[PDB]
Amino acid sequence: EVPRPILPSVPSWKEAEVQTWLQQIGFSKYCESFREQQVDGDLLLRLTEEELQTDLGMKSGITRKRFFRELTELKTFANYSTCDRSNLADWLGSLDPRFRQYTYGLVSCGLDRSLLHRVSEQQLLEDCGIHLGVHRARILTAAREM
Amino acid sequence: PILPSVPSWKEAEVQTWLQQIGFSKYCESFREQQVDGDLLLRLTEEELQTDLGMKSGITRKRFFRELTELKTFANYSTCDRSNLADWLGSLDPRFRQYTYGLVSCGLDRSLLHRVSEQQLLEDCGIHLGVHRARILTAAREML
Amino acid sequence: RALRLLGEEVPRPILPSVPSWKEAEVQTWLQQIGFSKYCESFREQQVDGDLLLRLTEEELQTDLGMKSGITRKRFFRELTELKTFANYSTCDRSNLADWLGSLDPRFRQYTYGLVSCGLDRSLLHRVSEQQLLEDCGIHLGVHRARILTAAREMLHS
Amino acid sequence: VPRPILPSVPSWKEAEVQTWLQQIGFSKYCESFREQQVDGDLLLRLTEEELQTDLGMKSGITRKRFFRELTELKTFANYSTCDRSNLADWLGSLDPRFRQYTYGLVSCGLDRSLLHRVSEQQLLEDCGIHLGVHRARILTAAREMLHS
Amino acid sequence: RPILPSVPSWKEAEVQTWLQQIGFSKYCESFREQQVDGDLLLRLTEEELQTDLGMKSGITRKRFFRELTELKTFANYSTCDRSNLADWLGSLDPRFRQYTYGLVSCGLDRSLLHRVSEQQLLEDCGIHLGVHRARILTAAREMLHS
Amino acid sequence: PRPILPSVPSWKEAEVQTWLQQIGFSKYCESFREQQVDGDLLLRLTEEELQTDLGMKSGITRKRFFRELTELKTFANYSTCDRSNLADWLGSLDPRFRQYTYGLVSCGLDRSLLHRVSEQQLLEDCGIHLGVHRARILTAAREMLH
Amino acid sequence: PILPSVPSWKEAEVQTWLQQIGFSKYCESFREQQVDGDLLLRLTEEELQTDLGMKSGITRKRFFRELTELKTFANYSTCDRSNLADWLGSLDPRFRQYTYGLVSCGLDRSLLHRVSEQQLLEDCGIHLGVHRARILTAAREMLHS
Amino acid sequence: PRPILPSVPSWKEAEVQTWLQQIGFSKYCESFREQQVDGDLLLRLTEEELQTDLGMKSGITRKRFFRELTELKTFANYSTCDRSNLADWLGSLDPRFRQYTYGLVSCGLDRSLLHRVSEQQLLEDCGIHLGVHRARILTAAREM
Repeated sequence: EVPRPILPSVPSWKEAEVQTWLQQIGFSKYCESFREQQVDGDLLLRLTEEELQTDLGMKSGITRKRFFRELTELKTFANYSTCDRSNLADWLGSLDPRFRQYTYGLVSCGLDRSLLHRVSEQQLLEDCGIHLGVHRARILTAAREM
Repeated sequence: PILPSVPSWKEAEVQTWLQQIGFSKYCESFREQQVDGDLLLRLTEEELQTDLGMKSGITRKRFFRELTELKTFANYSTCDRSNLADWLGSLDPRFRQYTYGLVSCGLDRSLLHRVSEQQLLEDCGIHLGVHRARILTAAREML
Repeated sequence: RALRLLGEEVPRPILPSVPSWKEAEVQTWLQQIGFSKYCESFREQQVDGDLLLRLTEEELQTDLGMKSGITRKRFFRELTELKTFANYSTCDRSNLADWLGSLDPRFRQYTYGLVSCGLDRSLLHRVSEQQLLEDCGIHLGVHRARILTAAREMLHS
Repeated sequence: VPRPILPSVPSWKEAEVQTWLQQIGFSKYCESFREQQVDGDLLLRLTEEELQTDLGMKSGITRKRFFRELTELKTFANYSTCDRSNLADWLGSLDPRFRQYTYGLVSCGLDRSLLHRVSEQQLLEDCGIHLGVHRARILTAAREMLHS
Repeated sequence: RPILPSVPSWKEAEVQTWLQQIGFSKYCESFREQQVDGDLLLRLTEEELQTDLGMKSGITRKRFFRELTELKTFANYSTCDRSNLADWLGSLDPRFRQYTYGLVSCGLDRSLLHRVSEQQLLEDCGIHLGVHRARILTAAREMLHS
Repeated sequence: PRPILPSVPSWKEAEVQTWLQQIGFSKYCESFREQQVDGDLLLRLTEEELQTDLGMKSGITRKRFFRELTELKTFANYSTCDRSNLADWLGSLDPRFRQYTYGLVSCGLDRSLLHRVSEQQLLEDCGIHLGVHRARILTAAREMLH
Repeated sequence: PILPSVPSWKEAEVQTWLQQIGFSKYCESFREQQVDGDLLLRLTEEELQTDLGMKSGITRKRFFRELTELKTFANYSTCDRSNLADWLGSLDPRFRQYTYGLVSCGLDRSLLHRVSEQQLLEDCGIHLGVHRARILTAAREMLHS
Repeated sequence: PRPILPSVPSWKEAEVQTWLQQIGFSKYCESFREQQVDGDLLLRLTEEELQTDLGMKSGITRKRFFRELTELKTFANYSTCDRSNLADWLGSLDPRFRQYTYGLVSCGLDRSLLHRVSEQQLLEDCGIHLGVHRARILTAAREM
């Protein structure tokens, strides 16, 4: 029942592939808003609570939670090869498969394996969008060794 | 009997449970908002009031009283590989209710030692300071 | 022998098992204390013993429609009396009631607050000021300080 | 035993509160006090907030006149029913005007033996002693009290 | 040009007369309605003057306080001032006599004055000028007791 | 007879009115008249009073006003209210500081007391808003002959 | 290709650029507000939303995506005497975008060593902490004369 | 062309009006006239005054305006109000710093007093908003 394709190249997705994914996850109701707002792969991966509520018209916190549940799954299994030269995806995944979801957040700030050692807690929260403290702490700890 | 597998519940099972606990009045809201097992387990005061239309603080308290019961006697085996449920339960039967909170952040027995008070509150949704402190204490001494 | 509990003023029954009270017993108590005007609200909101013991200023004002701060103060004055003389045996295995009562009879009113957070005699030594305020609902600083002091001087070995 | 000199305000009922309001020229407020069921206990514990919002006394000046009368009543009231350790005389010995704080202290369950441990925050928040000068004097004298 | 007026004992009628003398007859009605007597007049605040007595202008309030300060400077405080703080304050600076009622209303006297803090003189006694507070405090610490 | 430095502390409403005309603020004559602004009040005028009580809504207009008032304050005769001649003391430091005379004497400061003054007092009690000015006045005050 | 001299752009060149990036809808606002190269380079979230009428946060993100590209491949020679562009670019090509922010405060290579984190954020408009930290680090390991 | 050493501190309303025309802000002439903006007020103009009192609602328009004002401040003659020639001192540090002259002299600063100035004073009293500028001015002031 998992949305197809599996292991998708979400960074390179255009509006059309975003549209298809919305259908697969049962969010067809939001296709129009996503289309109007021209959400592509890059924007989907970087979507915030605020943008989802205000710009895409998803008023319910519960609906947003359902949406982020699906987005997290997509992010966890996505192919980041185009944008992830140092393979941060595998580094994160080795710590915990669930951490792979943070790949785009890290590479979008221009982080890579070599720079990761220097990263701060604030940076992981504000710049990389890692909201769960537990996750931040684990990633921080493992980054300080390498 | 056998404990219900709430993490795997679909909308229909949530609907059934609302009827059983005398909250039929809220079936429509829960249906509209597409509340399944996962969302039911993770429900907040805020979502209950704003998104599900449960305006009364007293009614919400009654609801959480029922939800805590359900959480206490749920089967978490699908999502709880390290059996945090039994660990929590051994400390105090009432702590079993926090199983889904902990496993949803990817915690297990081995990782538990490193958790902070802030994390148990903000990430795991353990609101009572007393409960946090006891869980924290026991986690550091299993280490 | 200052036992006004045998007096006519004091609501009947004495030494009631408030934790197990249902809507009907709550209704009876409201009548006795001269709060019949609020019977309908309490009925509609389905206030039982457990909810009565846990009632907050906010719930009383917003959910039960008691707009006056003075009326709420009168209400809490009555609820404090009830809480002081209630039977907590079903929910108080370690007898925190007597521990609190030995400190000061008026501290018995905090029993349900403490047992509701899963405190017992053994755990009491570790309790913090924040916990007594936020978790147990002990609003008077004087009371918190005395309870805290006595808790730290407990023999846990 | 008909008429006492110092009134037992803690034991006053609605009717005695009503009579007192008349005597002090606040008849206009009798209905509000009746509706709100103000007895001796509630009268002694009345706050600025309750007076303005619940009793409808909108003017700060009117409230000041009211508290001027209440402070007198509190200063000369008989607290014997509720003041086992006689904190009234302790306060009075410091300054007669401080007797007005008796009910505030005994309502928190303070007594002579517990006074040494009381904090400035407690005197302000729990006992309702708003004047710093008064708090400081009470605190100072309380440091030379014997505890258990 | 009243000689030692006993303002603490003044009734409504004397306050009314005073308002007339200082050219504030416009405010007689409000003062009457609010039942301002000597005690309330001496303890009047900016807030009460604006909100309860309807003196909307800050400039008018300033004029009023200018007159009140004069009255306070020349008043007889003997009913309420057993230790004669009035003369003590006046000897320091004639302009300090105006603070008598503020101090004696809190139960202060010559013997207690030394224990007061700058915050207390502001919050409890209504001495708004820091310069005045500091001078009163300093002199209080150096005074002769019994 | 015409004095060189005007005795602004002793000015009455009529002199204030004249001054408003001279500086091109005739538009405000009515407000000043209604509010009964005399010399004392003119010297003590605040931004707030000027905006709310005198109806000068524009911050630019208020700036023009204060530009004129500062000049007046700088060259005024303070002899009635300045027994210790703080005006000349301030003037000796910098002629522009003479504008603070009424601020200092209104708190009851004089040459002998000046040594004890604090930064907070110069700001809150004396109305010296410019840090640069406060610092210079404070410094010079500490190094005075007591 | 040729790198455009965006610092010297006039309204007309800004209008052309808006067309090329698919933001023709906003041409009128940018015209009305008289946005030239200097103002384009210094545009803030606030100005974009309030003054230029770009209500959607998503749309603003799309816009800044394009502006960042422009800034990355702009010619700054008129205003960048010490060639901070190449210094930034050597660290990471993506840092070239911060050139105008730095030169607008009157920073150059020689002054860069002394710069503070607060300055990079408030004065230079470098919003990403990661970027700030890297730029700060590299600035401290320069020539200190 | 571009005016040589204009004596902006001594400008009257009429000169301010002319300058608004030259920089293409004729639209605002009326507001500036009504508000009686002269040289002294122009040099001391704030964001707040520009928005609320002069009716310049757009942040972008205000930015354009300050861009022009900065230019004017950079090339102005301050001699009437600048006895110690702080203008040339600031200019020698960096031509762009000349713009701060009126801010400094308006607080009564001069060359001799400059050494004692604090960061807070440069920001709050003198209106130097850029930290980079403050730091450089502070540094150079301590070393002369």
